[PDB]
Amino acid sequence: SSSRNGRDSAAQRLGVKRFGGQVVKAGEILVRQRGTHFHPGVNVGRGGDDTLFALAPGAVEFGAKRGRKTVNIVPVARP
Amino acid sequence: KALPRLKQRYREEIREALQQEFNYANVMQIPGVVKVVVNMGVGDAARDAKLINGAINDLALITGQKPEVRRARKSIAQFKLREGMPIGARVTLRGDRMWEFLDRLISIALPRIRDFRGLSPKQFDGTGNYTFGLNEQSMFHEIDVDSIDRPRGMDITVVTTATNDAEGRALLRALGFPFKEN
Amino acid sequence: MLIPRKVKHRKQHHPEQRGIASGGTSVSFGDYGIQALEHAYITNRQIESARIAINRHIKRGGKVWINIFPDRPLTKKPAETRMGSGKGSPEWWVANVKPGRVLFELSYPDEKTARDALTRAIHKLPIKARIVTREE
Amino acid sequence: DVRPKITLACEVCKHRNYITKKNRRNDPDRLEIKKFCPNCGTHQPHKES
Amino acid sequence: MKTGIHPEYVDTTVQCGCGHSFTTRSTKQSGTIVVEVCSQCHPFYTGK
RNA sequence: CCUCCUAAAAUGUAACGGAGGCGCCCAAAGGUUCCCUCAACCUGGACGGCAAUCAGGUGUUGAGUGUAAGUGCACAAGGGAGCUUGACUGCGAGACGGACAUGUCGAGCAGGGACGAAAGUCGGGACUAGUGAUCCGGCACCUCUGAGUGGAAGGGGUGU
RNA sequence: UUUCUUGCCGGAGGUAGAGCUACUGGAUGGCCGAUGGGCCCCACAGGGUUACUGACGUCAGCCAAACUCCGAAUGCCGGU
Ligand SMILES: [Mg+2]
Ligand SMILES: [Mg+2]
Ligand SMILES: [Mg+2]
Ligand SMILES: [Zn+2]
Ligand SMILES: [Zn+2]
Repeated sequence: SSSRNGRDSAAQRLGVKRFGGQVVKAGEILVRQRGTHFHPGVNVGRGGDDTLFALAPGAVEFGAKRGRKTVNIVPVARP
Repeated sequence: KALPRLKQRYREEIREALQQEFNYANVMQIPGVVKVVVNMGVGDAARDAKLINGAINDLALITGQKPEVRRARKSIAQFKLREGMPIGARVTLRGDRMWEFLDRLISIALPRIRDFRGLSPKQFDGTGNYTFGLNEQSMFHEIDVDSIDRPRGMDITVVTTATNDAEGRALLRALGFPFKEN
Repeated sequence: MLIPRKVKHRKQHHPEQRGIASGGTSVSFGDYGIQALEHAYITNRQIESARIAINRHIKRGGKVWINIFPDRPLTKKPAETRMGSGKGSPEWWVANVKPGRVLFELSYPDEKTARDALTRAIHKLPIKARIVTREE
Repeated sequence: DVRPKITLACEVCKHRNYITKKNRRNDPDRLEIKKFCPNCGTHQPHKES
Repeated sequence: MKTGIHPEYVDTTVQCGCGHSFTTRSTKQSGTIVVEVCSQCHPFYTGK
């Protein structure tokens, strides 16, 4: 009359943080993820634990390249 | 200025013989010999590894090149085999070395087979490749008769540019192999 | 008495009884069939009983198909037990049946006994059902 | 313990600069490794203490 | 051909019991191998 | 503490709901440069057989990734070889996540190095578990203090 | 007025639904027939046989919270 189940880990709050069109500073975390479900594009780096972060100011833009989902930063212009 | 006898016997007339026999579209079509591969599948080295030393020494003395040790790519207890132990030695013969080696085979070792009744023509691949195994290593004059601790045979594979069985068999017959007829 | 050889998960959520059937809505192997007009879990004992009834009324000839396989398990807790302390143990096998689903299939020479056997089977099922035929 | 904590000291100034772990059964000997030693200001050989 | 890891190779000469001689290469350091039965001396190659 | 489902296509979400794993390991299974592509099947081969080693062909991912599950990886993060210790010191714009205390990523600068022709990469491991606040005490080092003064005892700082 | 509501624009999903020779499993009826059982020859080599068990493949009809070649409506983030 007991279950061998009942234990679980904490939620890691992964997911996309800055969606397409948002303006980000350099170094902002754009998406937290386990694998490379999204691959880095232009001006976007890849962390040790596979989070993509902006390398330069601009506007986030998603896209594809040879069947790969990518995240890019578009260089917004001067005011 | 140096040219092995089998290479010469190929180049002078096997070209024209095969060309007139098969009416090829052009010269590059004509089948030729690429490489010959000699290996000892020891296998029984799993119990004791020192068999590999005799195997590699015999291959070295019969081919003029030292072999490389082939390790196990899978683990199998039914044979009592684990990942990566010395299981076989291979020798790859190309060029004039292959040419004079298989001349030596076709002229010296094979006649020294005990009760040589021939080599089966049906031993081909279906893609122009000939392979035949051997049960003993004493045929080559380059092994002393008192050097044998135990018998250790070989597999000899001949790789040719022949498209399939017909031209493969034709080239090997023209080369002088002792085939049967049935 | 139909039971799957194995299942990946022995304990499962209940099958949902929503909507109407989208596959297996037409008679395909035999001449006449039984079509469901309700939603209901149908156990393997009910299928066994209906199959036996059709066979008995049909006697020698004819062939019977069962397009419904009970692969969904249901669990029940031991009796006289309070709530909690884990999930029950699997002791029914059912197949989810939506209206429009064709359950059984018959191929027999004569229409009268074909329909009579099909009705005999229908009276053993927990659903409202009707007999359908290949022609539109 | 099998994998204990070892401390590596610079061979020149004998300062305990780094602490790490190694398998003692696999590596019964002291660990020779070149590491940056701050006060020496350059990469000097280090030995397990 | 690597430097010195291979067994040495010497041009050799083979003469048979039929009196026919060759020119070839082998590991035989003596530079010549004497054989009893050769290609033209075997019954199979002679057709017997 | 970690992984999946429940969880209702952002995040989060309960129950004595459904399944598993962890309290390690590796001195290379880390860094770098360069090269390679599996599993499976067909055919032919001395022992050798379904399956050891060899050869040819078909084979785009079904093999494998130290270890659970998921997300990834064939452009390889999978296989191999050479050199090597960045499994660094002083830092760190900007962020994620959050009751708080914890936790996580990070471009870039300097020193002093590894590899590489160079560009460049390197602050452990494809990623997420492999752990324990504070107090109290031990050891090493420091251009701190030293109960009248010179020392010393004790106390501080840094690493552990 | 930065909050909120409506219109438009930019986004990333994987639920509902559906689909499966698109994966992992489950699973119905045929066709073909490996393998094995036993029978049949009897040698034990050398060959034809069988209520069968029936692989692999193939034709049709299906199922799944921990299946996905697909995939909404809403909701969420940002701009206007
Ligand atoms: Mg060929
Ligand atoms: Mg009824
Ligand atoms: Mg447990
Ligand atoms: Zn020092
Ligand atoms: Zn002779």
